[PDB]
Amino acid sequence: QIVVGICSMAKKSKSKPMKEILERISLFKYITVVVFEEEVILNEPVENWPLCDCLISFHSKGFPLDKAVAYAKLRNPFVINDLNMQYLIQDRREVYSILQAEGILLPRYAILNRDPNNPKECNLIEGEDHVEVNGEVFQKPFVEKPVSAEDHNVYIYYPTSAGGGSQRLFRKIGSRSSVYSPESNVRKTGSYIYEEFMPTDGTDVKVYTVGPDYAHAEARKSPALDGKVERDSEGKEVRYPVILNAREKLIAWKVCLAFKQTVCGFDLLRANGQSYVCDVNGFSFVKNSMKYYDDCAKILGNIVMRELAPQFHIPWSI
Ligand SMILES: Nc1ncnc2c1ncn2[C@@H]1O[C@H](COP(=O)(O)OP(=O)(O)OP(=O)(O)O)[C@@H](O)[C@H]1O
Repeated sequence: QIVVGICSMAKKSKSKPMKEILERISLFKYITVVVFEEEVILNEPVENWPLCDCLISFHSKGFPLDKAVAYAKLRNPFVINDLNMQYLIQDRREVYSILQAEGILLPRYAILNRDPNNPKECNLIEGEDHVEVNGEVFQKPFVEKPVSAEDHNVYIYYPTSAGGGSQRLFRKIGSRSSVYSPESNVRKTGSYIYEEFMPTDGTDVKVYTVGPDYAHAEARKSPALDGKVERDSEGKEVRYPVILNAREKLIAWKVCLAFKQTVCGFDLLRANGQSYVCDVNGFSFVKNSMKYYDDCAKILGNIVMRELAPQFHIPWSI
């Protein structure tokens, strides 16, 4: 029996989509699924962690990535999502650098690094309708993102001509994903990425891959200009259908390989006849889609079998 180890925080490992997917992987004749207990992950040394032949491990808040890396180095399992890349995914500056290296379209942007050791350094000049970052001008509207990919406090600054002020985005609190603020001045402390605001039709596209050749997309209302979350007549968040075009299917292929995360998600902005990526989230499942659960589990089980059946002298064709 090939053992597939699942290593993440309990919030993730016990989520409905995870359980749905692991149920289906368990249907593979030669695969056994072992889910690492969060108490073991946090409290036990990696030498006591359960063995596996294939590891699916991913960082989220509170997760000890150093320990996951140490475990994989100790046991040498087949790794589905590369662990070292998961440090980089936490830093938006590292993300944009990789996308640029891969020739992936993204908004024009500039990084503002604020060193607390150097108070006499200034690389941002603010005007009424623009900012100058490292000498480069961004006219309003522009977007201001914390360099930490885990900090969802993204602000959008409106031009005088539209009423000024700003939209402050945040991790969804129930009925809301953003709020308007009369504040027109940018944040005075911290490091930020500034980028051009891309006009879309009011929706954001979310793409979810299972390896480079499978990508499911769906859209939702953008929190950019209105912060009210749309809900079903039943009560679920409203999603819109998306089919990726050939250029976008290629983007998905590139993002998956560049960041070395088999199961991963990223965002697309459809603007000016093109598609821009400027958020890469790593390990992500689609929720509430039985077809996705079916396909995801099949792809993952097939990947495991293809890689490992030879070692275990298990019959497996193509
Ligand atoms: N350059 C841009 N132009 C237009 N809209 C943007 C731009 N950058 C981000 N947005 C809007 O801001 C929202 C939040 O930005 P982004 O997704 O980068 O932040 P995040 O905090 O990483 O969100 P999450 O990880 O939950 O998907 C996007 O979904 C999109 O609606």
